[PDB]
Amino acid sequence: AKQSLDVSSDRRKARKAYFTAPSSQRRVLLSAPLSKELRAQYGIKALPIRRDDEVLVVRGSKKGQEGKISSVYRLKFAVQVDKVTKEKVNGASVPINLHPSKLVITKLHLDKDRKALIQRKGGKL
Amino acid sequence: EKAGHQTSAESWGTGRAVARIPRVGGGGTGRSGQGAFGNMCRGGRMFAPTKTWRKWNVKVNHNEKRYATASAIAATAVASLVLARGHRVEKIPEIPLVVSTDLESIQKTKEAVAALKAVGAHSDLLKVLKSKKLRAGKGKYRNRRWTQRRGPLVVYAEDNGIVKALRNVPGVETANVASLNLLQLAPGAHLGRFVIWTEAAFTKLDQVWGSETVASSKVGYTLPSHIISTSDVTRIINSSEIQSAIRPAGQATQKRTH
Amino acid sequence: AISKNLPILKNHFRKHWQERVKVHFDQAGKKVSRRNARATRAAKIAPRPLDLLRPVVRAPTVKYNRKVRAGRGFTLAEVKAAGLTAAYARTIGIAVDHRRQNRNQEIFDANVQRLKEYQSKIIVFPRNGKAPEAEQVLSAAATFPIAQPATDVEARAVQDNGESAFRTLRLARSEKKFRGIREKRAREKAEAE
RNA sequence: UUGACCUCAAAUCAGGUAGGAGUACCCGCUGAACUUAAGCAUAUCAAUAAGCGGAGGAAAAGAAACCAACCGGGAUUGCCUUAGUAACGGCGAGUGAAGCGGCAAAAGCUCAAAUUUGAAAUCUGGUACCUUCGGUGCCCGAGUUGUAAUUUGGAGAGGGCAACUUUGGGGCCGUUCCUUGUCUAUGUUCCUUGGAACAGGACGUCAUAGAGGGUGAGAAUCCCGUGUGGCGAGGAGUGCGGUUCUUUGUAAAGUGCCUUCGAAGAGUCGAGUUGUUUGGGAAUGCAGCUCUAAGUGGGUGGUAAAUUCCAUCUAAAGCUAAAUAUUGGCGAGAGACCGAUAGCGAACAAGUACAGUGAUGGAAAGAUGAAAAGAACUUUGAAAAGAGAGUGAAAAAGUACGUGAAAUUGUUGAAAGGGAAGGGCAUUUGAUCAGACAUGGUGUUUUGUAUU
RNA sequence: GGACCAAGGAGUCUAACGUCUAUGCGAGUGUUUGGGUGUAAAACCCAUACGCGUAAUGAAAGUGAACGUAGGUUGGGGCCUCGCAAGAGGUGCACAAUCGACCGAUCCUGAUGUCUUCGGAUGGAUUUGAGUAAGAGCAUAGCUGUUGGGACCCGAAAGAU
RNA sequence: CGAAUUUGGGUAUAGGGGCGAAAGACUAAUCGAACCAUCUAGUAGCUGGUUCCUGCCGAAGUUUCCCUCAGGAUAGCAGAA
RNA sequence: UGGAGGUCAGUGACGAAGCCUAGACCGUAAGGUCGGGUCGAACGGCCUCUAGUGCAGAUCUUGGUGGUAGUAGCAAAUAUUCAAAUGAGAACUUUGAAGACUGAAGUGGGGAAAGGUUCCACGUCAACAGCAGUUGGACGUGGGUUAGUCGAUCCUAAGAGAUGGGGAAGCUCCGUUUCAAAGGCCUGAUUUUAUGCAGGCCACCAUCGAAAGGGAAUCCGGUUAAGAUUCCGGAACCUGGA
RNA sequence: UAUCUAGCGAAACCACAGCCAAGGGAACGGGCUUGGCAGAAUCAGCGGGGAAAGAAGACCCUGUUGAGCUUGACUCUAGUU
RNA sequence: GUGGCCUAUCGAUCCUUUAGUCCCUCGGAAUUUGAGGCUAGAGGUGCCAGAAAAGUUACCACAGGGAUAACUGGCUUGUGG
Repeated sequence: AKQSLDVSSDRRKARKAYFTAPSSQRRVLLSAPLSKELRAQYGIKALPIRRDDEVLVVRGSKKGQEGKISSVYRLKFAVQVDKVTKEKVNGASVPINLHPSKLVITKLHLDKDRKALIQRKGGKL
Repeated sequence: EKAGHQTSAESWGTGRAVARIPRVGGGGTGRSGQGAFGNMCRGGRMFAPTKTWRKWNVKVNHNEKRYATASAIAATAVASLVLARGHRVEKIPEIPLVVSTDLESIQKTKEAVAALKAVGAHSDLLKVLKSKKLRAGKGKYRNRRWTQRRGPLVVYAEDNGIVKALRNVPGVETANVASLNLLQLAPGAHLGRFVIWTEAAFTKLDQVWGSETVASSKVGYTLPSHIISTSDVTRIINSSEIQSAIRPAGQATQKRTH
Repeated sequence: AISKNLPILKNHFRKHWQERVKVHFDQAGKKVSRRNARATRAAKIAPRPLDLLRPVVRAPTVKYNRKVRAGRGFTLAEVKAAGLTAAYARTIGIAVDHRRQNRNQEIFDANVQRLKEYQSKIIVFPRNGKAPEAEQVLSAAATFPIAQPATDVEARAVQDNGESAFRTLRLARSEKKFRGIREKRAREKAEAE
């Protein structure tokens, strides 16, 4: 249970904050968990997902589907992964969204900021 | 207070083949010419609008409150009342259930759960855990989304991690002997809460509520006296002192004559 | 209207009373706010007793004549007899009341004793010291309580001499009632030879 | 032939300030009537609504020209109570405080009236310098028709004794509130259903975290968070411990003895009268007019008028936090509230669209699906569209979209019908349909051979 | 009044009370204005006060409730003493009828004494009181009833700013 | 139907007010006192409506007073305890 | 019936709630329970608490819908007809031909107020044009308004209205030259010195108010899908500047 | 015009409805009682009935409901003296 | 014998006024005046259980009433025939 008075357990307020979060907060909201191998390697349970992360689906109709992220649609609260698509009847391939909470991060796109955030959260590369 | 009255509606009167309810004036809206101000009207003020100076809290005499609290505590020691209240104490050796002050000094939630399992309240824990359900109405979107049963009430005398150790365990409540709320001692106005006393709490009960040789420490208070000496009215009725003066009885049912 | 056997009730609700309705929903929140303010002021004045020392005074009227209670501040005469100036008493936490006089020796002694007790029971830190704090207490009133003076012993000897204490009351009332007329008669008899 | 003063002007002179907004609460002015009185005029509503002026985070009030009559309390303000009382009232309807008592909060004070006269010791501004919410040179000006120090009624004022605390000032590390930032636990393991597992079952783990939310269904353990602690991107800095340059070395404060005193607010108290108002009643406050003071004076002491005596304050000048209020603003937490004809008028491009010349008036309107995967393609049609096909868990979800109720219709089916129809009792006819025949008892020519 | 159907739609809440009932305590009773504490509107704990009650009566100054087993009489449930089924005696609470006694008010008569005009003993009276005469109340809750409030819901012609 | 004519635009007069060769006429389809918002959910002894079932009991239109006569109080009749 | 406290470790995506059903059972009834269809995420029994708790009416409110009813009707302003084209489709569009009408206080050509893009070009049935529509002042997309000379701007009219002053508690009212110290064009000054100065005349007595009053000045020809006294060509005029 | 056709297409009204005679009845029935009678679906007219529709009678009365106007009504008031 | 031979011949609150004790109060002790109380009368409400009260509306309004008039109809038939 909550103890502090600045935390609100009101469903209406929490839902409004989620649905009207700006993109900076949606980045944290769209965090994805690392695989078991990456969790062992880094020491990080989960990270905010990025554009070039290699990701594996662990839940849904595309379980066990690998693929590098193609976009982080923060407006739609989703991520778009290459080769995870739907072939329309006209033949066009459209992206299929899915939540990063249903994914596992299998390869990190590392830059200076990602590595610094890993050390911040307690990782060691 | 201004709901349903943010209008300048006036009655059209008689002679216009419509009811005499006040109607919105103007035109070109669709709201114009429409009934207003009345409880029967759409958008009108409700009948007898609810006011905040309704009586919300209810006064109860201190002595009646303490009477109810004492009755609830005494019901916690009645084995059948706890079963009727539905507290899964069928695997407890005896009640009132008194445990050592090591429980008062307990620190972790896992070891509090272990204490509950070793003592016999884990079935009550499982009942609370498995009774969790979505509420059955508009209470879900009023921050009352789920409902579950009430578990054991662990009553202590001193707080040495007991409260925080049992804080996350579902259904368990923790209370000090000094307070001993009736809202926890008889939830739903139903007597027989399953209570786990620490030894210090059990010992301090006699100081808090008094005895035949000790005052209550609640100034001017003493425990209520029963209106009857014993509840064993069957035993009294069937005692020899009464049966001896009793005249002989009938057949417990009358044979149909004529 | 008027109806069966009932008391005549005067319910003064013919004005717009519903605008002036103050239902005290903030009782609990205001008690919490008051306790928070007391704690915050204690932290602000951390060594100080959170209130001033008040004197013992008598309640004015004949209905509360018996009771002795806490007044506003000590008389200038009282603080002088205790041995302080008014300004220094105010600065070290003694409430001073200029307009209250002491026509009463008993109350004078009681309040001088209160002042001496307070002086003995407080410590004034120096302006350039190590500030040896002493576990601040929070209520000068709680540590210097007002006690009702004991007027008599529990048992005594009967001293009867035969006036019944009712004839005395009747006679005293009679003299009060008739003194002016008696003075009239005396003055008239002196005037007319 | 010149230089001042007083008063009054001018300047696109130097520098400032005021207005307007909002107005929930606050301080005043002004001010009704509906209504009640079962009519109605006083009264009531109501010292209210509307109108007007003026502030702040609170405002106002505030350290007694008080309350009292006591063994006296002791600024103000609020709460409980006094008390529906004392009183007012066509004494009708109705109205109606205050002292005491308990508590919350507590805080005190300063001007005028005094000659510094051995020294206008005071202050704005201009121009320079600097450590610039300011401080120092100088200059002009204001000011003696009075600016500083000194005293404020509780008191206080040309001096002297016998032991007698302090100072005070711009910084720095830090007590202290936040824009706040960041880090910190535990399954997505197997089987079933499902489009999706977030559902059921087994096994677990963390728990000072089983609040809440998101995720393709009810998720502590998938995510954000939550609980507990840790580390930081800044700002405000006598409710202060130590540094910081050091005391402007004649710096401001009390009694055991008073040489004298002791200035204290005028068209103001007060009186009359008029109007209004109050519970205030031979008149409670306020205001207009007339008269108009005094110094042991003046006010009050709730019934109008000499007094042997009282009691109690000290007006006609002023400042002051806290407890108190807060249908506004900003931030936050909640609810036995409402759930799209409800709840604000407005859950939506809502004070919007539209109505009025205008003041003003003022709606209706939420829901496909987890995901548009929003129907490629073929056929008929001029086309809308239809029929196939297709996506989908579902198209009995096709944008005119969650199930789509009733009124009201279409088709099919079944029934009756000679100026209504419907209904009750009773049967008949036609449709339709539920009620032991596996069984707490007997036993057997084997249906497909713990017994059938 | 009603063409039809759907949804909405009309004795509510509050302040102060009357009768009754339940409960707690009971000559007392009511913690919740506040204070302490708390698992941060809940618990739970704490009175000197205040309200009502325990005294009435009178306009008011004021005075203020046992001549007795808290009285006598009639009736009284129950209990006690009773013979083999009558019915007798005793004690009789509550309550009702009546005659009294006491307190206050009114009208009187007025004792020793004396601030010689005061105090008012004593004795009374077809008078009178919402009184005494071995307390019953306080608080909370519920139905019903009352009054003021929009006041069960809708409804004027008007009147004001 | 050459004028006390007809008419555009500008302008003045505003609600117990205006304006009226006068009809209580006209003053934005509103006039024997306009329109708008508010007081205001104005009051109504008067009209209308007043939402589930079963069980038991079960009336009154009479008395007295009332600016009382379409209303109320009071007594009666009724229920409940 | 909606919510609330307890409990049924209650029901449920293997289908909750809703809804339909001349199917069944139970209860005197209010109603409860179940069978079968529809569907898609929550809901119920029991002991208690609570109330914005039950509708047939109120010329009730708000929405929706009927019979009337394919009915009243679409009849004023003389009136249309033939062919061709376009088109899926023509009584209504276009083009010819005929017949007519307004008949110069017009059914013509311009403007004022008002409207605001309706002007003009390009594309077809959804709506609209009370029949239709291929047409349109509709829909969609675009283009279009050119001034020294025409207006405004300037002036004053009835009038409105600041200031100075005076009322009013005040919002504000009066007043418009009144009991007021009420401003602006030429050379000398026009550089060891500025707009400072015996340099002059003096005394409108704010301002707003007319696209019909007064008033400085432009005509012809041509040009566009749509502008022209405005563009172009030619030819003039007025005002202000050594 | 009505009328029939193509297109287009409302409204007022509506408890349920729609044949009479008498009776009784709230004293003038479409319904009730007793009789007469009584055959689908309908078109154009029509104005006897539906005490047809239109409007909570504007006449009249009542209400302790108004308003306009008047005056030797009651009580005041601006101005004026 | 407690007015008239009996059965009628009359009057609240509030206010005023008189009579009585010269009795109580004016609330910081009171010379005294004044005022307020206690008990009984009088001044009056005749709408007589007791408002303080002129019209008009053919310019009219509202709430209602068939509790109530102005038609028909209904009972009666004095009167008329």
